[PDB]
Amino acid sequence: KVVKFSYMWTINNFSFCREEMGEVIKSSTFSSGDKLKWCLRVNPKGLDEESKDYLSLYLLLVSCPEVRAKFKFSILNAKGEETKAMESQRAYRFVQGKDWGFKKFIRRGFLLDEANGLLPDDKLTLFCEVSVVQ
Amino acid sequence: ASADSTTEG
Ligand SMILES: [Zn+2]
Ligand SMILES: [Zn+2]
Ligand SMILES: [Zn+2]
Repeated sequence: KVVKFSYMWTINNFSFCREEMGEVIKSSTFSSGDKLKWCLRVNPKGLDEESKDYLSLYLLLVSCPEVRAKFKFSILNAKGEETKAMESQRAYRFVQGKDWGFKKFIRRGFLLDEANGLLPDDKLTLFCEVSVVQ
Repeated sequence: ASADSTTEG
């Protein structure tokens, strides 16, 4: 009894400068079809010492009218393929305002490397796949 | 990998 859906978030004018980027940016909401609204939450720069060289990615339950779900995050490169995918082993319990994710999703050093093609035209494209347990 | 949350509980 699983409902699986996804959302592609393109972040424009990506910058490594906090005073320009903001410490926290969220995507617009999305769902499977569905009253449950979800959104992605990114910390361009990890908000703690252990994740300071990383970009943090979380899945947030915006509105809930109490829910368990698995998720997977991946970056879409310049040619549309999935890379640096990170998925939760199990499902986690979400309630309104609660998030789950990886504070060390990807190295801020990796994004800079143009060789990876992770920031085409200063655009970061993230793809999230959510599986809600019924 | 193991997921984490920005909040406790
Ligand atoms: Zn700066
Ligand atoms: Zn600046
Ligand atoms: Zn996929």
